[PDB]
Amino acid sequence: MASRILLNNGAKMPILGLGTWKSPPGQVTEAVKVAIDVGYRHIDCAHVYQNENEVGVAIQEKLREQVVKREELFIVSKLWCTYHEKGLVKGACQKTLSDLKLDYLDLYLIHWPTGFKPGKEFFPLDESGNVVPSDTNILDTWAAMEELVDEGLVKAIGISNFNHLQVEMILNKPGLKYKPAVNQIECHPYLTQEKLIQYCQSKGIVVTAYSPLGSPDRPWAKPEDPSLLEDPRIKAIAAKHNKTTAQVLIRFPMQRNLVVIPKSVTPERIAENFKVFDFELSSQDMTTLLSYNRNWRVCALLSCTSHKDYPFHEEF
Ligand SMILES: NC(=O)c1ccc[n+]([C@@H]2O[C@H](COP(=O)([O-])OP(=O)(O)OC[C@H]3O[C@@H](n4cnc5c(N)ncnc54)[C@H](OP(=O)(O)O)[C@@H]3O)[C@@H](O)[C@H]2O)c1
Ligand SMILES: Oc1c(F)c(F)c(-c2c(F)c(F)c(O)c(F)c2F)c(F)c1F
Repeated sequence: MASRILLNNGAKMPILGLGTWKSPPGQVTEAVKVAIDVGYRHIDCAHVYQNENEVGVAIQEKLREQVVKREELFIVSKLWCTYHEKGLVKGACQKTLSDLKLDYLDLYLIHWPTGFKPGKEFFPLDESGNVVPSDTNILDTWAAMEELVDEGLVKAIGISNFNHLQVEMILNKPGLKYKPAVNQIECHPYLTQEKLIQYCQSKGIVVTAYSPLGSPDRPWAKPEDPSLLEDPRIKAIAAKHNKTTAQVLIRFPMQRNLVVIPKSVTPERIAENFKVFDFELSSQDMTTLLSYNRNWRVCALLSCTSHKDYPFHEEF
């Protein structure tokens, strides 16, 4: 299979990208340099990750070195929840562009459907500990995203962590100018997401799978939690194919016509994770991996369950 997928804006998006959540700022510049050196052309970023300046240093060096041309890169970032107000969207995008040292993004996502009160804190709290919401309608945020396309700041816009009803609300927006190109959601063998993926794909929205390895480094992990990388059944499929378990976990979404964004700052793993274009899982393998679904959501954003647009009360 082909290394890029066609988006509904006419651009091609690499199906493998490098994740950067929790990539330490003192390690991420070299991680991105290594990634570009071994062939990655898609980097998944976000303002809330607090490391865009350092990601940008790597991108700029590789452009300067002429290792890659800007048109060959596919750089993604995301609008944080405290910038859903229509008048804040452009400045948020511009700050990301400034930090990444770019003059456009390939794709800019609404990071979550939940808007929060603007201010310095990424999770503004009331005195009782609840996140303080914004009253900005997500449709107004969407119009502000559309303006970014029309001003040349971004080539494509999309969404992340939207449930199917929330996707539908965007698709049904009165006067919709640009459809979302992508919905970026958690997806792996323990949270296979059939219903949401089918819905999005049926509407021409490309799905990006995040936490494809189950985010073993997540801060809220418990020692007894299920572990994809240690699942002997997945290890066995990997062994059959002479690949690593991580390589199977990355190839799996690729064969579902998804984009996938494994994170690493370890040079040998960055390289390992890219070596996924030289084998094929059988249909039986694919169905077997799908059968491991748990409905086990690792990124549930539990602090925000009191939000009216909190996405995970709905079945899908
Ligand atoms: N839109 C959203 O709300 C959202 C939510 C979650 C994630 N994301 C995006 O998706 C990306 C990926 O998800 P994630 O970071 O949660 O988790 P992940 O990619 O599932 O797992 C990352 C972890 O796996 C380790 N690892 C990477 N490759 C490995 C390999 N070949 N063998 C063994 N261990 C390996 C990494 O360690 P080292 O780095 O130490 O090598 C790190 O601890 C994020 O970085 C972010 O860009 C977006
Ligand atoms: O892109 C991310 C994000 F916006 C998050 F909120 C989270 C996240 C978080 F910051 C949290 F604090 C959580 O409790 C949680 F479940 C999350 F998914 C995350 F892991 C991401 F990778």
